[PDB]
Amino acid sequence: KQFHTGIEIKVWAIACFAPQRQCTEVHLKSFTEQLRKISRDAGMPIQGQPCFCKYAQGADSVEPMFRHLKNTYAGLQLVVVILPGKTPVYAEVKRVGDTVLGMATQCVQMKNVQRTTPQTLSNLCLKINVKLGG
Ligand SMILES: O=c1ccn([C@@H]2O[C@H](COP(=O)(O)O)[C@@H](O)[C@H]2O)c(=O)[nH]1
Repeated sequence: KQFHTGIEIKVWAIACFAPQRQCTEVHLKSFTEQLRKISRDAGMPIQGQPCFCKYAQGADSVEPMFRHLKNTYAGLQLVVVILPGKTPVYAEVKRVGDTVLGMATQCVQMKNVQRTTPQTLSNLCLKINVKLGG
């Protein structure tokens, strides 16, 4: 679809369902910095500092975390969810976000957080732009 302008993501969270030992704090901080820069350059800036960044394990952790997020951060615009490959966590994120709490979520594969490329970062910005676009 067409690129939407006017989007600024100031309040957003990271929920990392990938094991910390596989996707470390520095991996998260590097990915976020690369994402800040390209999103800024595209004219859909995502602020460098997420309001919340925590590790979680298993689909059952999704609902309590997301309720917590909605209850705590006014103006929350997006939860970026890091997934370790194929996982029932994805269906739960979408059940809770899309059907229960009305929370926009964008999933991303752990491997693309461990090592970024301009193309995969671009893929992500484009997915986010569609979601927060209309
Ligand atoms: O079990 C799953 C399901 C999907 N994804 C990822 O979720 C993304 C899209 O999420 P979303 O745009 O629906 O938020 C993808 O890039 C896809 O690979 C995973 O890592 N594991």
